[PDB]
Amino acid sequence: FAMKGIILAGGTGSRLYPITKVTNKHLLPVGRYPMIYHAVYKLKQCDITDIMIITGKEHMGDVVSFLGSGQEFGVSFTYRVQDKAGGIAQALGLCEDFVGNDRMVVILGDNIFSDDIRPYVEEFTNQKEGAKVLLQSVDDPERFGVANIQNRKIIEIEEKPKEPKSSYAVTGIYLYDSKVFSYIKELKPSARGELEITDINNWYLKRGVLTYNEMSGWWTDAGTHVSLQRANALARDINFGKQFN
Amino acid sequence: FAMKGIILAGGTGSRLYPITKVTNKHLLPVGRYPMIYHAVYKLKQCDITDIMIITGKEHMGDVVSFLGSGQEFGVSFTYRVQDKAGGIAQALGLCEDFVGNDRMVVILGDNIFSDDIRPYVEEFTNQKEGAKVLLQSVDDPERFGVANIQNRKIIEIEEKPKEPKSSYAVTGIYLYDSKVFSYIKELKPSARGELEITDINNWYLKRGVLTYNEMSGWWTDAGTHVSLQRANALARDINFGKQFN
Amino acid sequence: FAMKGIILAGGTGSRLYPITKVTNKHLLPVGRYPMIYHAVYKLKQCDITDIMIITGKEHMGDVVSFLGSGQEFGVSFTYRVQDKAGGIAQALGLCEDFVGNDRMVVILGDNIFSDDIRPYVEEFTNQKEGAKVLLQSVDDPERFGVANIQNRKIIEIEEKPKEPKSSYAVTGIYLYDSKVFSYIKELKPSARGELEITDINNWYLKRGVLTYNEMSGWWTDAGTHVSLQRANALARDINFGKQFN
Amino acid sequence: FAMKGIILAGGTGSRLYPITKVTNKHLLPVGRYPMIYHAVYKLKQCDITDIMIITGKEHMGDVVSFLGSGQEFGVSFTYRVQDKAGGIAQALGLCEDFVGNDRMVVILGDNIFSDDIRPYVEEFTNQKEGAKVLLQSVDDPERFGVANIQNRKIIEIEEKPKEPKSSYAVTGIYLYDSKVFSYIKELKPSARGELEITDINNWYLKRGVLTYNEMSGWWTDAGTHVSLQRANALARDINFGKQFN
Ligand SMILES: Cc1cn([C@H]2C[C@H](O)[C@@H](COP(=O)(O)OP(=O)(O)O[C@H]3O[C@H](CO)[C@@H](O)[C@H](O)[C@H]3O)O2)c(=O)[nH]c1=O
Ligand SMILES: Cc1cn([C@H]2C[C@H](O)[C@@H](COP(=O)(O)OP(=O)(O)O[C@H]3O[C@H](CO)[C@@H](O)[C@H](O)[C@H]3O)O2)c(=O)[nH]c1=O
Ligand SMILES: Cc1cn([C@H]2C[C@H](O)[C@@H](COP(=O)(O)OP(=O)(O)O[C@H]3O[C@H](CO)[C@@H](O)[C@H](O)[C@H]3O)O2)c(=O)[nH]c1=O
Ligand SMILES: Cc1cn([C@H]2C[C@H](O)[C@@H](COP(=O)(O)OP(=O)(O)O[C@H]3O[C@H](CO)[C@@H](O)[C@H](O)[C@H]3O)O2)c(=O)[nH]c1=O
Repeated sequence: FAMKGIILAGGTGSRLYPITKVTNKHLLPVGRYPMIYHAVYKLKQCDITDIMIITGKEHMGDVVSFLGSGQEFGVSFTYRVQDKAGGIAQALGLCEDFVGNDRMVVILGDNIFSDDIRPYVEEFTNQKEGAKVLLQSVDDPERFGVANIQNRKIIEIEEKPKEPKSSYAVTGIYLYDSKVFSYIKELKPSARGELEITDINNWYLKRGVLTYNEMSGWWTDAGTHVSLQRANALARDINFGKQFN
Repeated sequence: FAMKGIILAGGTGSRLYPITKVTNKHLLPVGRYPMIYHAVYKLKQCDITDIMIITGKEHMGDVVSFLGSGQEFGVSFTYRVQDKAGGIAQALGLCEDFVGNDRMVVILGDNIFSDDIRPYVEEFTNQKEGAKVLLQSVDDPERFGVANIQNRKIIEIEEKPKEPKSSYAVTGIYLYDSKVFSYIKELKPSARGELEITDINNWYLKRGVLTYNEMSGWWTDAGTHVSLQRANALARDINFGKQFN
Repeated sequence: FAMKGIILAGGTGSRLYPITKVTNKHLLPVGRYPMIYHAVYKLKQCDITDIMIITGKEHMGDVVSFLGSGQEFGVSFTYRVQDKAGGIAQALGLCEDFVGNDRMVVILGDNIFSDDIRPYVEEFTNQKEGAKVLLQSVDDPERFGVANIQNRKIIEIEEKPKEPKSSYAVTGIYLYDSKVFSYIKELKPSARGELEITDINNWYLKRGVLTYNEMSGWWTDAGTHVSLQRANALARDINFGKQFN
Repeated sequence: FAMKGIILAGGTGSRLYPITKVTNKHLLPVGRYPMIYHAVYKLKQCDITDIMIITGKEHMGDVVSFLGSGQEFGVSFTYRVQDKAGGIAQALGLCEDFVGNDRMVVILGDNIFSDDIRPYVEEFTNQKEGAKVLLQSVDDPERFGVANIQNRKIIEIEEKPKEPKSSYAVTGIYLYDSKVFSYIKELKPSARGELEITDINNWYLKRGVLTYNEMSGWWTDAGTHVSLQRANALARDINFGKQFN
């Protein structure tokens, strides 16, 4: 033994092309708000008001037009550009100076879910050091990072396994201490040309300082047509009040 | 006794705010395409390739970034700016010179439907003069222009009646001859400050040269959250081929 | 024996890179106005209010943000996209339907000059048919289309000659009848991959219906750093009044 | 007794309207580069590579399109939005967390000058604490912050005096320690509704830790038509090499 927020809103959006030809996936509707508003509200609800937003050079104009300084939402934004869609871990690496010695909650912009994050953030704040991942039991684990759980302990995490050990998806909501940046520096682009967040989670795991919690409500990614539509249906009654209009 | 296309894609998008804070309603997803692609494909399918697009000054950049010259879609686009959301009839008025002496099919950008328009365009091409409107029986006629039909004849059309005479909504797909422009010049902003398309339809009706057809498949507007979501669900399997990606 | 205006504002702007990385050359300052305002004012001063603007897909947003419907300037704009910088003649070809059977004044967006165009437009309006070009004696004719004048008659025009026959540059202000479009259809990309405006001027010349006038005041292109700076210096006291701000 | 860079590129640009209707003053040409490139190169030349850029919400898209992550220029950018043109001091206040305990060089985006800043940064790095301002003798001191110098000591600085005590303009290049932020918190909007940088400079002065240097080459603001044109002429031969294109 001071909590920062990070929303990763980069990527090409190729899977959703052409609805992402001009826009940027995280500015597409999810319910009555642009997708990215959900991540902002999740952090705000936990009193995490210092938030860094990462996106592509081309997309930054539109993202900033929506989010501004953050004053209208009761938060405070800082922006950085990710040159190429080189990976989640690469995007997170740009936030090193912003986080400093504090802890952070990282939310992948296309992850939409019902749980409040506060209970998890509070537990993590009571955790001496390390990281925490949030799990969701899913029907199609092959699409995600998958946690191999034995006797209530994570043995290993595997990214998009052809033969999943379980149905526990490691969601895109990560809680980290500042040590993550020193490890991000020991680079390895995977078979698909990316710095993998699963490698980071396994590093903390091997160090014996990774904890996890199973989420209670619904969760979905919004990066495919079917899952984007699902997120929209699930999000119908979500209301953020007059600050978010 | 030469058919032009017109897509009206203006308006404020206030009903959908904030998902329309930056974008423009007609560039929001409807299925796997931006809403406006549907109108373009409807016209293209009828071999109507000379198309004028009307939108706001602020929105034109994004609309043009999606649509371009029209070459990628096998069509040809021309653009004009509507300064203020002064009405459908006002927007149509900007297309006078573009249409010249030809006939036209006007599609409100937020009208999504399954019918091919060709059968209606072919009938209209065989109509000596006048106009044609396409009707849909709906559950909530109070939201639309409503046709009072007696003995298979339209007696009058009424815009958003408090007490609808019928459930026949006059959809936002209009077929007109070039005489519409001379009448648009005899202006009257309604109680809400707009030049009403219903007034134009009634002018043709009183002249005895308005025809109608009842549509066969589904139809929906996409200007409210619930109706936008409905259009998305209805549009899931719509495929425009590789030209539209 | 009805005069339309055309401003060609396309091209890559590569010569001015990087000041044209984001913007678009014709929106760069020339005096106290964006470059394109000069062309608009020239046409407006001649009571030519129906004006078509041609530019690239990417640049259209910014061009339209400046120009709008044209109402603020007392004119009326219509826009079309030129997919690639395939040439002046190609850009002009997109204006066929807009012009119809009328005559037109074409102004290359980067041509800045002091003369009023009215005297030339009035003469042309009294010309049975054909075209008219406006000439400027220059120090560096090798950069431009060059008119070979003998006994007060144009013998031929040559595009960027290595050995100029004269110092008479054929400026980027062209007056044409509607026959230009039928000829633009008989395509020939030059040695540099473009449809050449000089070929069009020579076609009218061989038909014996091309006239010319020598301009009286200053003129400059604004497509190079040095010439853009020159145009700025020359333009210091140009005032368009409160409509142009 | 670690040097950060700050470029303030906000403001309305009203003085330059309409050439700033769409763009943003700091993206207008100054020589063969956008105005803001000059400030970036000044900092880079001094090995100041961690740079924060402040601008308006609307302008951020274009600024980021030019600057990106900073990788192409050998620097590293972080961006924040200034909601309203509430003043230089207000804009600087947004950089508190970014600077932390380090020192900083602040450059007003519209200040163009020939001197290298290194000699001044090196002296400041050898200064126990405080601030440093750079002075230019000018013909029209009434337009600027003016230093009252007696016996080689600054007695006081006065913002845009009606009756200047001297012709020493306090330029828009400021060198500060991290204490500036604690003072920015003791707010006072001046007679024109702004937090004044001159008040900050006087605070350091009264504390006896403000130093100054007279600049050796040319300097100009670029916020008026005449001064923007002057900056352009002065900047003609400035070359930043292939990284800046
Ligand atoms: C590749 C990349 C992504 N991101 C952002 C954009 C998206 O909102 C978000 C998701 O990136 P994707 O490439 O779709 O990641 P995806 O394949 O869905 O898998 C990730 O997200 C899954 C949960 O959705 C996890 O289970 C996986 O362990 C994790 O690797 O992260 C960036 O900000 N920059 C990037 O370069
Ligand atoms: C007001 C206005 C609208 N339009 C475009 C934008 C929208 O895609 C489309 C619909 O405009 P709205 O104002 O929503 O019209 P709405 O109230 O839905 O009613 C219209 O559309 C209905 C069908 O959707 C018809 O039944 C009504 O007779 C007709 O008046 O027209 C413009 O291009 N410019 C405009 O100023
Ligand atoms: C190539 C091209 C150009 N244009 C527009 C953009 C510029 O404002 C303008 C000039 O194009 P440039 O390619 O620079 O043309 P340039 O080499 O200067 O020469 C032209 O302009 C000269 C006068 O400036 C004439 O003397 C030449 O006969 C004529 O060919 O036309 C387009 O709208 N589309 C295009 O594809
Ligand atoms: C008002 C304001 C300005 N700035 C940026 C935009 C401009 O590039 C730059 C200059 O702001 P201006 O309002 O023009 O400041 P100006 O009246 O020129 O005077 C300042 O700059 C002068 C030097 O140019 C100094 O001598 C004065 O002491 C100083 O107050 O600072 C912002 O980033 N945010 C702002 O709210």
